[PDB]
Amino acid sequence: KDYRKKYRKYVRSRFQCILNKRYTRLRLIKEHIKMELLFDPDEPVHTVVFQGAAGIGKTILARKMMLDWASGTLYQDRFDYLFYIHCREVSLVTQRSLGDLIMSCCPDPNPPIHKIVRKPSRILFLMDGFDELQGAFDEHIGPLCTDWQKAERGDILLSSLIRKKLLPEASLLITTRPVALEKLQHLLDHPRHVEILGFSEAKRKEYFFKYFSDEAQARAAFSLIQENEVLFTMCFIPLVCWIVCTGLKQQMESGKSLAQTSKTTTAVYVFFLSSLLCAHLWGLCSLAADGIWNQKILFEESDLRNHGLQKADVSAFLRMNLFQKEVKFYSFIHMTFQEFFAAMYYLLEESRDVTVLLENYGKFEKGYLIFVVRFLFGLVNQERSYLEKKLSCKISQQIRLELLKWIEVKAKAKKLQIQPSQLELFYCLYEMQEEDFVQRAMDYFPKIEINLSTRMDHMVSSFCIENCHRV
Ligand SMILES: CN[C@@H]1COc2c(S(=O)(=O)NC(=O)Nc3c4c(cc5c3CCC5)CCC4)cnn2C1
Ligand SMILES: Nc1ncnc2c1ncn2[C@@H]1O[C@H](COP(=O)(O)OP(=O)(O)O)[C@@H](O)[C@H]1O
Ligand SMILES: [Mg+2]
Repeated sequence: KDYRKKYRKYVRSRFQCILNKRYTRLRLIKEHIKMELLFDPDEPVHTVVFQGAAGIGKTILARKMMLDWASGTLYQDRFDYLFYIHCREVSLVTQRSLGDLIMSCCPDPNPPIHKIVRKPSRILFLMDGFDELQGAFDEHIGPLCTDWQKAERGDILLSSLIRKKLLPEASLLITTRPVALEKLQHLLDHPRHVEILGFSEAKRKEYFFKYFSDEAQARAAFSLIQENEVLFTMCFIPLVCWIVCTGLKQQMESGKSLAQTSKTTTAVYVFFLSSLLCAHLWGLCSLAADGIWNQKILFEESDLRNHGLQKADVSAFLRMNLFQKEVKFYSFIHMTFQEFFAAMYYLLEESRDVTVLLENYGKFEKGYLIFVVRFLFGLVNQERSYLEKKLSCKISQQIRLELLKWIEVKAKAKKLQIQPSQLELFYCLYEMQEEDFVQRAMDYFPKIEINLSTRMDHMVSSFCIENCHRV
C-alpha cells in the first residue's frame, strides 16, 4: 500500500490551498446531512449527483472532500483511491484510455494501475463539472468500452464510465448544473441526487468576517453590504460574496469611501470589471467569444497572443484577478466571467449577429449559452460609468428588438428544465431593469406559472409580476 500513502500525500499537497480556513460550509438537501453517510443505503448506491447553481460552490465542495479524504478524516474506511477528474481538462474528441486518465492524476509517472484496479470496490471518481465538457456529447454513442487498457474516444470513455459498465463496481460522483441533467438522464444508473443551496445570512456574515484579517474592515464592509437588500439576498451565491469582498478590498486600498450601488448580476460583474480595469478589452472579449463558440475553455500562450495580448497584458494586467494559469494554459477565473465577456463581445464597436446566437440556445454542445443571453440582456439596457461610453449604442437597438422577438416566441409554450423556463425568461428581464422593455415583454404572458424556491426567486417573480398587470 506504499503507493496508497504516496498518492494520499500528493493529494494532500495539491488540495491544501483553495486555504482550509477559508472554507465556509454550505447547506445540503438529500432526497431531492452527514457527509460520511452519502454512499450508505437508507442496496448501496453507486452514483450520487450534486446539483447546484453556477458559482454555488460545487468545485470547492469537491476540493474540500478531496482534502478531507487526504487528511484521513473522511471515508477513511470506505475508499482507497479518490481520483479527481476535472471535466474542464478532459477532452471528448481525443483518444485516451482509462488507465491513462488515472495516470494523469497520479504523482509519479509509473502508477501501479494494474495493482490499483485489482480492487475496484474501493475506487471513487469525481466528475466535477459535467456541463463543462466541451463539444458534442451524443446521448447514445457506442459501443461502450469494457476494459480500461483499451483506448477509445473521450465520448465513449466518459459515457461507459458513467453507465457503470467500465469498472462496474467503482463509485461515481458527478457535480452538474441542473440545466445539464437533460443529457445526464439517459446515462445515470439508479442515481442519488443531492442539492447545494447557498449561503445563509449567518454564514454570509461568517464569510464576510473570515475574508478580512481586521475587525474594523470586516464590520464596515458588512454594514455597507447589509444596508442594501437586493445585493445581500443575491449574496447567497458564494461567488457574489467573493466578487463583492474583492472589490471592497480594491476600494479600501485608496482613501475613497466605500460604495456599492449594484442592483443586478450584470451590475455586479460590471462593477468588478471597472474596479479591476481599448486594445486590452477587444482581445479580452474576442478570446471569450472564440472559446465559447469553438468549445475552448483553456487557451495556450499562442492562443493568447493571437487575439491581441501582444506578448503582454496577461503577465500583470489581466491575470491580476481575471485569468488563472493552470498546470502554459490561461483560463478565466470562473466560467461566468468568460460568458460575461462573450456577451460583451456582441456590444463593442471598433460582433456576430445575435440571431444565430439565440438560434442555438440551451444546447449542450454549445455550452447552453445561458449566462451569455442573461448578461447581454443586462448589458444592453440604455438606462445603465466610463464603460458605457465603450459599448456600442446603435447595435443595441437591433439586438434589443431581436430579444423582444425571442420573448414573443418563447412565451407561447411551456418548459420546466429545457432551458427557456418562465422563471428564466423573468430572470433575464430582471437583469434588464428598464420598465418600458419589461412591460412590453410581459405583455406576452396571458397566463403565468412559476415555481419559487429561494428569496431571489421571489424578488424576481414579484418584480416581473408588478409590471405584468397588462393595464
Ligand atoms: C429558475 N431558474 C433560475 C435561473 O438561474 C438558476 C440556476 S444556475 O445554474 O443558472 N445558476 C445561476 O443562475 N447563478 C447565479 C450567478 C450569479 C447571480 C445569481 C444567480 C442566480 C441567482 C442570482 C452571479 C454568479 C452566478 C440555478 N437555479 N436558477 C434559478
Ligand atoms: N466554502 C467557500 N468558501 C469561500 N469561498 C467560496 C466557497 N464556496 C464557493 N466559494 C466561492 O464561489 C466561487 C464558485 O467557484 P467554484 O465553487 O470553484 O466553481 P462552481 O461555480 O462550479 O462551484 C469561487 O470563486 C469561490 O471563491
Ligand atoms: Mg466548477
